[PDB]
Amino acid sequence: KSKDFLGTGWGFPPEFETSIGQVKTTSGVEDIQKSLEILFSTKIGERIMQPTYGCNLDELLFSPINRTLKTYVIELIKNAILYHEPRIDPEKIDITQGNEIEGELLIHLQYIVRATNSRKNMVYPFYLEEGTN
Amino acid sequence: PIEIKELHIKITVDDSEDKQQLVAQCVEQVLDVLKSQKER
Amino acid sequence: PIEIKELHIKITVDDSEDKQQLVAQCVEQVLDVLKSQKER
Amino acid sequence: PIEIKELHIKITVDDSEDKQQLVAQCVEQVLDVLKSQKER
Amino acid sequence: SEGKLEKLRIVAYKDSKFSDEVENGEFITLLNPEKYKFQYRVEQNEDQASGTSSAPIRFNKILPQTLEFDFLFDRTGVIAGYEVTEDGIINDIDHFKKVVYDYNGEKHKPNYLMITWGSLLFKGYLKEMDIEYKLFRPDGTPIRAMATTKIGEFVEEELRTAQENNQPDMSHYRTVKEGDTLPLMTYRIYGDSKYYLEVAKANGLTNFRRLKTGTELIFPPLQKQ
Amino acid sequence: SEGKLEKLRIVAYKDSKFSDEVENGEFITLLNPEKYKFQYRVEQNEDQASGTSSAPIRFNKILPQTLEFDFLFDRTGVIAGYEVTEDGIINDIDHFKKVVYDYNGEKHKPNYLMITWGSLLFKGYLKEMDIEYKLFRPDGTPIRAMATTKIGEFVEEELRTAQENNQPDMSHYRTVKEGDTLPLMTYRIYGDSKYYLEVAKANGLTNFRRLKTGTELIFPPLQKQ
Amino acid sequence: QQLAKTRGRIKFQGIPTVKPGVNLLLEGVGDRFNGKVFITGVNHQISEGNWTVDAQFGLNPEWFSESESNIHT
Amino acid sequence: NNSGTIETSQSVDRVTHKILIDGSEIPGTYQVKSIQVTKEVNRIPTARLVILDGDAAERDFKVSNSDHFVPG
Repeated sequence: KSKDFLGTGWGFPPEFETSIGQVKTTSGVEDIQKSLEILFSTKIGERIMQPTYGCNLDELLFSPINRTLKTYVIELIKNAILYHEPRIDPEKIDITQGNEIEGELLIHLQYIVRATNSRKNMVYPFYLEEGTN
Repeated sequence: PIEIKELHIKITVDDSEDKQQLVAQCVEQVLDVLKSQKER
Repeated sequence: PIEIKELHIKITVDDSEDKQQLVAQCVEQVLDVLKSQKER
Repeated sequence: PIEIKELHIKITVDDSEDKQQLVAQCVEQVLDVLKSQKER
Repeated sequence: SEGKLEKLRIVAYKDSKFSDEVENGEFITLLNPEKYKFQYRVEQNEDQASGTSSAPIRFNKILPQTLEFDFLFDRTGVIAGYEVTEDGIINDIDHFKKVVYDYNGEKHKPNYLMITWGSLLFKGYLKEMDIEYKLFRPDGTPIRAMATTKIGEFVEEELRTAQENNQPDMSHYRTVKEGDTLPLMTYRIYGDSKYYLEVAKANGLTNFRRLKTGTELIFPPLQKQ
Repeated sequence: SEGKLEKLRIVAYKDSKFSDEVENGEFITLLNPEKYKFQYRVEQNEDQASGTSSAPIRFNKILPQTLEFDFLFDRTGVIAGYEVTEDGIINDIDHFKKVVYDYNGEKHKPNYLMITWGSLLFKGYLKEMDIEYKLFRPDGTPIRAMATTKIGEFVEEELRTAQENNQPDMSHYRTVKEGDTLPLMTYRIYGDSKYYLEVAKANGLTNFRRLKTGTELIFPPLQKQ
Repeated sequence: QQLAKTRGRIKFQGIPTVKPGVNLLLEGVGDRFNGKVFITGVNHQISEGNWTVDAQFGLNPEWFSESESNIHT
Repeated sequence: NNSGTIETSQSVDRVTHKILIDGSEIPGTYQVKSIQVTKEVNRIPTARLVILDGDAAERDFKVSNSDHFVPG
């Protein structure tokens, strides 16, 4: 019960059970992994009063793969995390092409979960006295 | 200053207006020190 | 000065603290002239 | 100034008298501002 | 596409988050610069008293960064891949100035710039420019010019606090390994060994002089007022 | 007339709109300069607090421009097309100074200048000049001289506000395309999504959560004081 | 008047404990001034990388009724 | 104390501070340029804060418009 500032919440593809009248929830590291799935699945203007939430990775569809592109991809990913996921620090972004013919680009993101609580983390019994900005 | 009572007339020297800006800052900080001393 | 009543707050300009030392000397010599005039 | 009441003693620094002339101009303009405020 | 010679690009932007492009606001060069240069400055406070042999220099702040490079414009007709134009370099320089220099009445300022070439990616604003005109046609049309440029660096204030993840103010957790003691761990987290009885009370420990090697502890922050 | 070698000209003017010519106030050179040079400067405010890693940068001003070039006067007799004069270069330099330097008692100032050569067109004021005399006839008549010049830039204040078409203060209209929402369009026009209920009331919209894709909307300005 | 006998200012690296109404020990400034001094005022200045404090010692012999203006209508 | 120095709890390499209004910290976007505090016998104590603000390109002052530095 030491790791209570990562928090608890709804699972992303919310599932409803009938063996008990409840919706499944996630916590800790599991919760972090689903947060990342949400962020990179939504476009910048799709939320109603949150006009700047999501990412622009679609800009790179139907384009050739080179050094300039790879640099741009890395920048897009790092900024989305700095703005929207306070609980982690990116470690490495590995961008490679696994198919000579099929139009595939493979991106592998590795990251580290923070041991100390961020000033941007809105978890209920903490942000009240620790959420300065 | 918030008062036109404390401005001085500007006279320059043809020695050939950097020195005009330094003297104007010194008059500003003296008159703020004199005003703060009359506070309770 | 022998009194903390006459010090001013220090504000510098990022124009790129030599000018801070010149203004502080001018406040010191003005307030000594004002004190000497009240002598008999 | 038209009065010897407002002159200060001259102390220089052996740092190796340009700065002496700048401080003397700032004392002159402050005391003219203080005199003009007592006019009606 | 390794074999492709990439060319340097500059794009103009409307907002401080760099997501809303200026329309027709992209410049692509025809000849790459030879080199480019960066500059980094850190400032310290160095006051000391008389009679002493050294000062413990203190951190003040980190100053903004700087990038510099040079460009060449030429439409004479000896460079493979390009054509000679009726008006020379007149439209190349006018489009370059519209992107990097000209005042924009929609935002009441010049444009935000993103500079990309290969590994390089830089955001900021223009500070300085010099353009010198070298060759001319007989009727006074220029066909060669040289430009020197200086760019400053821009960070938005919401992104500065996220990059400076500033952390006695926040909460912390550790796991006990064999060899740990409570006053040594308190010193590395708070800077002082004297808080060990407050850490033990917040965790419900009675025998704190022997810690078991699987326990997860919390370390609360210090109170502020 | 492509094959014609054009020569640089300078004309003097009386008014700040450049429509009333000074009589006998036009200079034409006999030899063109080799090159010319421009200068551009933008100033920013760079104050920051101690303890931080970057400063909050704010645009301040665009400073005036500068043009520089050099001239050569020679009446020795080896340049094709010209004649040797009885008095050398005396009348060439005296006419050049009357145009660009001399005080005009009708306007209580020196003249406004327009400089044209090919693609170049520049309006402003003389700041600096140096003239050096090189060769002489035995009786002391000069036949060769070199001149260096620096010109500043002039904009009239009525034309500055028309070039800075400065626009939450003015009115706006858009047409609805498919994919638009009312709070996203309000954010791009005002900078904040919270004004969407005032935009819907000014257009008579009841079902604003579904917009039809041919509607033209108005966006009124925000009120002052 | 006796507390106005010796007056002055001492500037040094800042700490949070010097407040009006405390004593400091002053050394190395000559026999005329060395000894224990009573603090009558403090100025804390924090900027550009450092925290310094100006400590004031001794009293001004003047009374409130003599030096302050606008006491009366 | 004959140590020849001034006793502090930590190294003097890094100076830190906090500003609390009505019980909590002002957001870390505000840049405080300078802080002054004075106290003296027979006078009322005072303090001053210098905050960087204002932008000519926006035509406004965001900190001034906030409810943090309002009299009272």
